[PDB]
Amino acid sequence: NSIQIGGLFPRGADQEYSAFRVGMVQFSTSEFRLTPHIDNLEVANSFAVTNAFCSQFSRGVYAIFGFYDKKSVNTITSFCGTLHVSFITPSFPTDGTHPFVIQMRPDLKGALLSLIEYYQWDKFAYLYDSDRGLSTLQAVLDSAAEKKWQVTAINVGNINRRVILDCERDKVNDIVDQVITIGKHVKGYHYIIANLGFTDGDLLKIQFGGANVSGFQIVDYDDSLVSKFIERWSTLEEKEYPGAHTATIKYTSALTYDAVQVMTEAFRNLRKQRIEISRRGNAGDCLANPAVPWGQGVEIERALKQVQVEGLSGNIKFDQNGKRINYTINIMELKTNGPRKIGYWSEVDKMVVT
Amino acid sequence: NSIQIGGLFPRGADQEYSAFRVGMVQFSTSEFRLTPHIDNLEVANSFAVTNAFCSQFSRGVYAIFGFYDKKSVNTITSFCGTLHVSFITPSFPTDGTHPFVIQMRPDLKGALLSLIEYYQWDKFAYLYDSDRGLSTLQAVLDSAAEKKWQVTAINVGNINNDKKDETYRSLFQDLELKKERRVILDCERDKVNDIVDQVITIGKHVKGYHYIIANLGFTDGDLLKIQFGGANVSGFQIVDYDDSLVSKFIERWSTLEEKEYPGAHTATIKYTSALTYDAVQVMTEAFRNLRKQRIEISRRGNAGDCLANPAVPWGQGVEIERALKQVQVEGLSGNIKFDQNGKRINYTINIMELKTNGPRKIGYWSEVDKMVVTLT
Ligand SMILES: *[C@@H]1O[C@H](CO)[C@@H](O[C@@H]2O[C@H](CO)[C@@H](O[C@@H]3O[C@H](CO)[C@@H](O)[C@H](O)[C@@H]3O)[C@H](O)[C@H]2NC(C)=O)[C@H](O)[C@H]1NC(C)=O
Ligand SMILES: *[C@@H]1O[C@H](CO)[C@@H](O)[C@H](O)[C@H]1NC(C)=O
Repeated sequence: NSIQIGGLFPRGADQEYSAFRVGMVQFSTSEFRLTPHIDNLEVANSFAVTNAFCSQFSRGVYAIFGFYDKKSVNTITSFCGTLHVSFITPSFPTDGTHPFVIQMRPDLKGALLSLIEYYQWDKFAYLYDSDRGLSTLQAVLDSAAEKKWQVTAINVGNINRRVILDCERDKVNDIVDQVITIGKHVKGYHYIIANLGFTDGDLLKIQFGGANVSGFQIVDYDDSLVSKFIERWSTLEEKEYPGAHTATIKYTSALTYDAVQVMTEAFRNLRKQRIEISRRGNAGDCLANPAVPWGQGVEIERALKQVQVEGLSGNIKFDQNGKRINYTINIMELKTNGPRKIGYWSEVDKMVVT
Repeated sequence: NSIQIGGLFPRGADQEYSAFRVGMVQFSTSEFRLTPHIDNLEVANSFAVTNAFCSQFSRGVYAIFGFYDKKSVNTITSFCGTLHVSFITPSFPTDGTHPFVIQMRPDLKGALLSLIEYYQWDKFAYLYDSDRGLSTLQAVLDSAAEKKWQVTAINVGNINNDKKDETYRSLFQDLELKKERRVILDCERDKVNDIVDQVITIGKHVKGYHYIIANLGFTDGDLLKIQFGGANVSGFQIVDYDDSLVSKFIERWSTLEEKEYPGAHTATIKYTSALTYDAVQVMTEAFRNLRKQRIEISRRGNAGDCLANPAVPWGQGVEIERALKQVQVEGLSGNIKFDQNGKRINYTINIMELKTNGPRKIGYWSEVDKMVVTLT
């Protein structure tokens, strides 16, 4: 039979939607068909997000794949928790209690703290914006006081030589451009770029003026799964799949493809347990208070969190709060030849060289 | 005539509701009154906040008075901006700009930064609560490089959490190992003594500490030097009990029966309750001149109308928004005036210290000048 799911995409997230579509084809099975209902909206607009969520809810969707941002994350978490509708997302993870949110993106805070320690930094700047949450800010401040670090933590998000940049890609360019412009000790700087897409396109087109640059990567192109994927992705018709026909894939797009794998696996597992996922009967007003307890929702959430598969972002496994666990983050440096992996980080071993 | 308004109150805002009711009596006249419809909600729950806001929208109110927190502020700003219904609030003011929001609460960050400079601090602990918000901490961290401040930031919002032992370890390392004696407390006003009590059991030579209470209600709770272990204590106050307007209010408020008016029968009023009373004055002054629309029937609201009904035409809603922002009155929180984004301007924050005889005003911070001025 067909299983209804929702898709909540930001306007302009073209590559991610192409990755979603490619995943829908790749992970298709004879057992059931995933029938997606797509909405494109401004995810920063909580009213619009509410409208889209309610639309999906009323179509009886069994799960929603989508994105949020700092302004709408609370709408998503509260509506998911209230209605027992699972939201699977490549957006920034959160540390709070968020039943019914499955976060495809691994937490970077631990790898970042381990890297600062690996380079033996004790004095540095953390230049950040709030677009990916403030948990990383809090974690840096916590560790600073513990290890006697002197940290200069500046919010660059509202603006009209060891440096961590945890900000929008546009701002990285502006900041580095400024350092090279000043012309003082340009090569003596060391930037750590606090995101999971070191080699994703744009970042390494920046002229760093010979400074040291380090970062992180969750998609390992040496992986058999990934190289095989890229072999096909790199030859797709860009007209048909905007953002495709590239040698690399943004990590958010890779997580979107992986999310389709996770959803498919969850529904396969529910089918194996004879848990009904065919079609919801009558869904009342979305904004009914109190909300009606939808029973299947709890099992669907459990099944999504129970999934274990290997994808483009490596080993995928979740804890009871929908957070990635048992993952690995590759630590990268920009060498004179190009970006190179210098080691990796996992929960159990922290940072391991080579 | 009468104008219908919404009132959205969090659980535990008992005194604020009493102040709202007292305001409705004070500012009503035989010629004009507000007719409120009160909903009581979990402000931390965005789904519940959405339901409440939308039900008021459905009923057809001129404005909604209410509260939000860190988790629900985006619901309020997005809904009032989309539906074009004005929301007037004593909650923490938002860092950015958002139409259809009237912020009764003056910004605190400016006065706090100025007070740190005034005392010539160069090193201090900043005890914050992440569930409360980090905007003020961020302002302090942003200024720390330029001002040469060594800040040790500790989330005491985790003092009872799973991060509890981590929180105590942090307090211990700063107070015992690093001998920190300057402490900023950025927290709920009624949590000050609980946090201080913990600090006192952890630190040493506590009589020598200097706390700044980063909150607009310095005297909202008991201030007993003995409770502070003999330390210096500084803070901020927007309700000035020397003001005739305020002392007259308190003369009346102090005899209201406490069962009937929870939180009243006191010699002080919480700054949030004062702002709630002032909000009734602002709405009254804004609305008394607006068009007397044809007397219609008021009916229970349906939250689903947020999706079923169109937004209030912008040209209609903006007239109410502008009327609110144009109000200039004196209230319990002093001079009330708004900029084009609904932020308080031209306000004054009193700077207080706990002295021998009790809390005393030692100076003030005006929004126009943005420095601490010392009083004789
Ligand atoms: C949880 O995480 C770890 C990755 O840290 C996964 O364990 C690893 O699994 C891979 C297979 O995907 C192992 O690599 C293989 O090793 C053998 C011999 O050691 C080699 O000849 C093969 O060609 C291949 O490279 C890796 O050794 C292993 N690592 C550890 C530390 O055990 C595990 O599968 C993940 N489990 C789940 C449920 O996600
Ligand atoms: C009131 O605010 C306006 C700015 O909008 C300014 O010109 C004036 O100085 C302020 N008045 C007082 C008394 O501070």
